[PDB]
Amino acid sequence: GPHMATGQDRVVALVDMDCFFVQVEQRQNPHLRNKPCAVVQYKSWKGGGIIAVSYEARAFGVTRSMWADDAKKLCPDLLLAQVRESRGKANLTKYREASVEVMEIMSRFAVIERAAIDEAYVDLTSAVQERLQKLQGQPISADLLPSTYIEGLPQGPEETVQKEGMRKQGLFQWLDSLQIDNLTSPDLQLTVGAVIVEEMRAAIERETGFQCSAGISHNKVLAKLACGLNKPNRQTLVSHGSVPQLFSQMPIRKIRSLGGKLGASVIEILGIEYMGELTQFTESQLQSHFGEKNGSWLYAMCRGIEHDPVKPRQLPKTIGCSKNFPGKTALATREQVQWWLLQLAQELEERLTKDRNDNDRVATQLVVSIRVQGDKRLSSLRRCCALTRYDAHKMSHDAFTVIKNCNTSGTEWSPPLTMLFLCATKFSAS
DNA sequence: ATTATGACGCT
DNA sequence: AGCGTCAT
Ligand SMILES: Nc1ncnc2c1ncn2[C@H]1C[C@H](O)[C@@H](COP(=O)(O)NP(=O)(O)OP(=O)(O)O)O1
Ligand SMILES: [Mg+2]
Ligand SMILES: [Mg+2]
Repeated sequence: GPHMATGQDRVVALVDMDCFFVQVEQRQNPHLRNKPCAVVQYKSWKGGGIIAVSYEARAFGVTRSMWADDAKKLCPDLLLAQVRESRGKANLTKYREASVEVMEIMSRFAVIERAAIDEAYVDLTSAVQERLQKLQGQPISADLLPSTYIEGLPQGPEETVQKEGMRKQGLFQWLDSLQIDNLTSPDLQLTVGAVIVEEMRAAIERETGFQCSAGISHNKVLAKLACGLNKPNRQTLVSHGSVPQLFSQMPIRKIRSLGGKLGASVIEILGIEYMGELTQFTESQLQSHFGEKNGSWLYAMCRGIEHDPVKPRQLPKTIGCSKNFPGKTALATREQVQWWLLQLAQELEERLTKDRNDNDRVATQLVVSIRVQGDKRLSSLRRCCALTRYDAHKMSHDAFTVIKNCNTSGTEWSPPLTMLFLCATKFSAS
């Protein structure tokens, strides 16, 4: 009753750039715009690996982690842009710089947490407060929300047959039910959050050309879930009240962090399918199956409640370079291993020097990760050393020193290496 | 031969 | 410190 928290204390958004690498290439090459298009890295093996897909191409069944030669089977007129290759490896600088463009625009509106190169959470609570003070009493026009969907609406009682008519009918029902006079209203606060996110997305598109989708809700998990409900180039508001119906048919694997082994164990141990079915277990039961942390998180989350804060962090925490050496390309000699460590270290030094100049910080730890042929784990081995100088030869030599005992016997390297990974971590101000 | 990255938890 | 998990 009057003491049960409802998780309605914040307004949180998740902004996702639509098929981001594709949009970057389409801005650069207008011939790719409004066409079935994909971004591919490498070329020789099966036409290269597709890593990003325009929505026009997705309509043909093209997906990420598909060989370009196969995608061309589904979509013969598919257009391709290739990731830049530098020092024998993919070089993602263009997309990192485009991401900075977008994140810097977002940070004018509110505090952002950079979740991925194409994804940021937005803590809007303060901004909504301020905007509500700017409009105390003024109702919110549907015109301020021209790309917003209200999840769960319309509901109940002929233009209902087109998606935009559905969208506007749901929005109308929502706005007609609002109570503009109450400044503490969670639904009103979400609505103003959505107004601000429309403004943010307009500014991103005006100033970069890039479109995005967004979710607006009371916490990061719901905002992330909401963002995916209406894509591309749209945004979705998930209210607290929408959660019981939304979760009642929502596969557990769709909630962030439950798409892997933990979600699978939840399904198998509890014998359920949908997020809402979790409400019928006590907090102690969930803790007994999944641990104290996971159980408390599940108990609250299936009720729409989550407390993970939007961390104020615009910049990545790590700067890493890695390359897989699959199949017959696996590294089998000492010279090979050392040459590729050098290539990785040279890209790393370039990026680290640029980072130190841009962001007034220096990395202090170098993490060296490798995978050995036959091992299915992402990393077979991780070892750290001190990162004391932004010097590619020193960094590559140090990484070799740290990994070289993994070699059984040689000039020869066995077992062959299928992955090398250098990561600069543990930044401090400079 | 479903990349090249990121973020983060457990012990 | 080193390994495991989750994500596109
Ligand atoms: N596994 C991977 N390999 C390469 N690039 C990747 C990647 N995962 C993400 N990216 C980068 C490169 C891609 O630009 C993007 C793909 O990740 P989403 O954000 O999950 N999906 P998208 O942006 O394509 O569209 P939308 O979310 O609107 O549906 O992020
Ligand atoms: Mg995206
Ligand atoms: Mg994304």
